[PDB]
Amino acid sequence: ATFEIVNRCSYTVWAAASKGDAALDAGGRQLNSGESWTINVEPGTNGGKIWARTDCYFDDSGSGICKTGDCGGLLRCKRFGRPPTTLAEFSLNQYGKDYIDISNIKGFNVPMNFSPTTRGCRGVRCAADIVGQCPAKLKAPGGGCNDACTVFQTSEYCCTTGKCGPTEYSRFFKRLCPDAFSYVLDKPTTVTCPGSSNYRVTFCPTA
Repeated sequence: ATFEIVNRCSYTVWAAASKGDAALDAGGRQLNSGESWTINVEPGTNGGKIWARTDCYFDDSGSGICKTGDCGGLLRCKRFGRPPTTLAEFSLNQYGKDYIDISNIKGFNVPMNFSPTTRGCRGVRCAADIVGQCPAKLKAPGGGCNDACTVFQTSEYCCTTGKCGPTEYSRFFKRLCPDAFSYVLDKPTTVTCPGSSNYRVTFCPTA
């Protein structure tokens, strides 16, 4: 499948693409304001993510740090990123269908539109000023709005027993972005698309 990754933000981001235990395509790349990156993700990829990273520094090796979404210090991500990260999530060619969502389960750093570029389904968006509106106890000094699990490490926010409900902190995310996962048992906002559809991830879709 092809994913086009567009930075419409006024600031540079370093895009990242991983399935947890490896890189998708080149794994990451700098995207300047307006600049785009074309990746190929293997059919059948299950549990893939794409995200933006902010305020990064990388040496000539491709080693360094990011204030949000840092993936073990590497330009070319092999692993998931450090919260806070807004997440484009997907599983492709799962019994004939592709499944996509946006999630705030791991917090929010950048607004995002995750749209199929082929027919048969609809896109999702999380485009609110979540960082501007972020409750004080979830503000990430590095930048961004951490979710509550990251911050408090409770069974309730982390859904460690598989039994949790919504919380004041999850409802904040949900009110700013009803089309994105706010906590693990949230009513699913997943999008069933055709198998082998194609996609565009846009950072800062409105601005």
